[PDB]
Amino acid sequence: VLKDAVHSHAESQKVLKKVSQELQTKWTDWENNRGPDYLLHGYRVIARALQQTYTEQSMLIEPVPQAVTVAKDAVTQTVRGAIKNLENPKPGNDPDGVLMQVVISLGIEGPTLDPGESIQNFLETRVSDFGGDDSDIDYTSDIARLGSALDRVRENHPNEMPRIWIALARELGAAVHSHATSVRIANAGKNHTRDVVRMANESSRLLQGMKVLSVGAWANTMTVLIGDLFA
Repeated sequence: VLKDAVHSHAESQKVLKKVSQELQTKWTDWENNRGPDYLLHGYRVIARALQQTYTEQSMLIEPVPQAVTVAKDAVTQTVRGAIKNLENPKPGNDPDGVLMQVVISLGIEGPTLDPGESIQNFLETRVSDFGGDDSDIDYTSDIARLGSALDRVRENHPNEMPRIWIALARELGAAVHSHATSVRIANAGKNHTRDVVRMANESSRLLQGMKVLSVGAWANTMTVLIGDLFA
């Protein structure tokens, strides 16, 4: 390589760990001290990232196999399950957000995953990440249906994946907005929209920089933020 780029890669590795640590210290201070505003800034960042995959994947769109229609049906079914688990649980269960946390991770991170990792492996990894291995609900059939439908499309015709990301991102973005207003109204008298907007802009510029530097590092930091949302 150029000597020059090899030196810049090391400098980038150092900047990357500094930004990750600064993000997590900012978020721990904000969650600790700024209460509900922290959660609302979280939803704002998540909504922005979903809008990002919505627009970028919309740019990529240039007969369409049945596997695509099956994948679209699997994402609506699974997102429905995620929201039901979170906001209208069965009699005898408590609200559970991990399925929502994993499908949001998929909407945000899925388009930039390495081809070598299957969607099914991604989903299982993030169920583990969000503490879902010790839970009350079985996510097995939900994540199975999503993972198999999406991996069928990703193996047979990856160039068709945008149609799925688009539909996933759009629906999730709407669900986030609806849910954010519920949290916001629940905290009437304590909301500071100026601080939410500022916090969301700081977080987003640091996360976007991190994403250009290392998509896996960005995805792990995003996992931390998403873990604080959806109860």
